[PDB]
Amino acid sequence: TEGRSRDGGLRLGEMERDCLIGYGASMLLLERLMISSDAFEVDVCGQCG
Amino acid sequence: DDEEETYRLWKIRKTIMQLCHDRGYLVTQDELDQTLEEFKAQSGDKPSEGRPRRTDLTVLVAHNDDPTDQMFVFFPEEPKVGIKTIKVYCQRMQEENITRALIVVQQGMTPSAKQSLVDMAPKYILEQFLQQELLINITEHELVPEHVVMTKEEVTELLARYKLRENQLPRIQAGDPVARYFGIKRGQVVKIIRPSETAGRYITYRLVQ
Amino acid sequence: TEFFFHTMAGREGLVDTAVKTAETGYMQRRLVKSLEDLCSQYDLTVRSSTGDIIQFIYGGDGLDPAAMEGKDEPLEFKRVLDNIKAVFPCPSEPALSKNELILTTESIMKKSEFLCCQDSFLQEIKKFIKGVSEKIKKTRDKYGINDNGTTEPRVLYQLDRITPTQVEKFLETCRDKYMRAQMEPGSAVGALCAQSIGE
Amino acid sequence: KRITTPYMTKYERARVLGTRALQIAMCAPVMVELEGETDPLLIAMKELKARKIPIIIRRYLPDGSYEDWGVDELIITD
Amino acid sequence: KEDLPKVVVQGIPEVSRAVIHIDEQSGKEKYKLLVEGDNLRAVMATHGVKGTRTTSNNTYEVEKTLGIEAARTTIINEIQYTMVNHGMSIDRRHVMLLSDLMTYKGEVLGITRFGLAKMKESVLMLASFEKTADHLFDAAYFGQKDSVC
Ligand SMILES: [Zn+2]
Repeated sequence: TEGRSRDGGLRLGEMERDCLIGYGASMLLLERLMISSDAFEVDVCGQCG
Repeated sequence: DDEEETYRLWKIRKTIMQLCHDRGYLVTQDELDQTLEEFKAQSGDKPSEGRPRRTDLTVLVAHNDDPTDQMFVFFPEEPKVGIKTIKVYCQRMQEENITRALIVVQQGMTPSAKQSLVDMAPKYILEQFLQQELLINITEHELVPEHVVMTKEEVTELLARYKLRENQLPRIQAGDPVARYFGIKRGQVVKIIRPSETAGRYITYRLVQ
Repeated sequence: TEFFFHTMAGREGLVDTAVKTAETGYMQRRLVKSLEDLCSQYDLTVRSSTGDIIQFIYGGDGLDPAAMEGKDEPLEFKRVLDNIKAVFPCPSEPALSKNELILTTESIMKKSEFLCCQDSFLQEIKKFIKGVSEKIKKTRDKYGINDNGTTEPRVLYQLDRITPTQVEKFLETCRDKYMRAQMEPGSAVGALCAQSIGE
Repeated sequence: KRITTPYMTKYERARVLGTRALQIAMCAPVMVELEGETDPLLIAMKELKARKIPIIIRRYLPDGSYEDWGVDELIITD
Repeated sequence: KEDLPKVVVQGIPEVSRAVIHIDEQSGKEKYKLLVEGDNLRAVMATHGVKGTRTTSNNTYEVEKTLGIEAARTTIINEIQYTMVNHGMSIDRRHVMLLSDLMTYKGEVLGITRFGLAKMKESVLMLASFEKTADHLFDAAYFGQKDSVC
């Protein structure tokens, strides 16, 4: 959620997604942005796409 | 009159002939070391002789490998060259059976003539210029390095080394001055010899489009 | 009057701070958004996501700026030679003349491990050692210092004292440093370039 | 014959230590002896210094070829 | 009658002004010419000028007159010259890279929404940057596939 008034934690804007690439780390970026934050699972059909 | 104009004619002869020499076609040093005054001795005068054919050349056979390949050099005196003049020089080229023709015009080209200069004859090439461009040779400038055209075997060696496909190289375009300077047909590679802050020459290869 | 003029200048200085950073931000975003992809590979070329070459060799030399001790240069041989001199002040070894210097270095550089090095670097160290040889010649000449090692004022030999062990140590450490200044394959050169241009 | 550099890069150090830490966190076999250690990553750095790690990096060139190097066999440094 | 006085009679139509800059250093206390105008070809059309030693600050001018290689060197030169002119240091490798990127396509492609379209191919990074809906609809029109690369 948004911020302290409503329990939102922190925001990690674009300008830190840039420094993560700068260092070149990949598993850190992947974790921090999709594992920890909002990971989810979906289902697809290969035949139709 | 027009002392500058006479000097310009001298200098265009100088530069065009140096270019053709660098391209490998028949030229000799005694011709290269000609002087403006010697050129005056050869030619008449700007008012007395004019723009037409007085000291131009077509001796430029492919002395490099096979003189049968040759260039015309034409100096159309009209400021604007029209399609009919294109026909005149087309029949000149066809009659002489010469494969190439370097054309220089004073004040440019008509749209029909401009259009024709891309479709006149697939067998023939009639590279076009104006006197202004030829007043200097771009190769002499500081801001450009030397180049070489590479033969298919050398290209094969390079692409084998790094295991590329020619489309993966850097690009150069046919319209670039140096490209026209050497008449490089598209689908080729030239080596670039970049200077450096140290003796180490930077070498790199670039594909023409 | 002066107070008002001075405050007029102060606010003028103040007002640019945020605007300059706005323009800096729209440098940063649009740059890195275009240049972040470029990566440096194990063959040392720089290739796009489509795999097409951009630079045949990164940086013309394959060396990370993070290693340059000199002005965009990996070494300062004066400093290195002084450092090695200090740590190993062996008194037993003899002094060497220009001839000894050149023959000693030639005896060593011909080793293959050096031949694995960039030729340019080898030639440059050759020039450095040649220059120091010329200077030591100058010194011994100005004091006619006998190479036989027999003159009474032993101090005269301390002037430009160097020893073959020192030569070996200096050359090997130079090789070590040069080798460890290379860029490592996998590094994201584009992002670092973008931030370097932006900051 | 192998062409790539004989040193290990920063990134290889990072990923090998990371993956071996993940493994060691689970009940995978361990070789270096431990002085009351409790954290996976410390076990990882101990082994790496000991050159005990059971991993081979398969470097990839852009054209699909590859090399292999033994972690015990690369040049390592602090 | 009011129009005729404006007509050009002599000189370069495209030139605005020039000046003979003069120097005093011990190496040479001599003079040098500085020009403002946007036809580099024109000035070298003259006798007297050492045309082989000319230079135009404009990138497009050099590209037009000398070719892409001169344009590339001028880009690196100008970035570095402006930066030191202020007083910054920046390792030359970074700026060398950035120089080549702009010109690998056989043409100087600036960092712009137009340059980006002419330089990248994948869809999402276009859609993320600018002109999103236009790119999206045109992509659906073309039926473009897109790899996750
Ligand atoms: Zn389905």
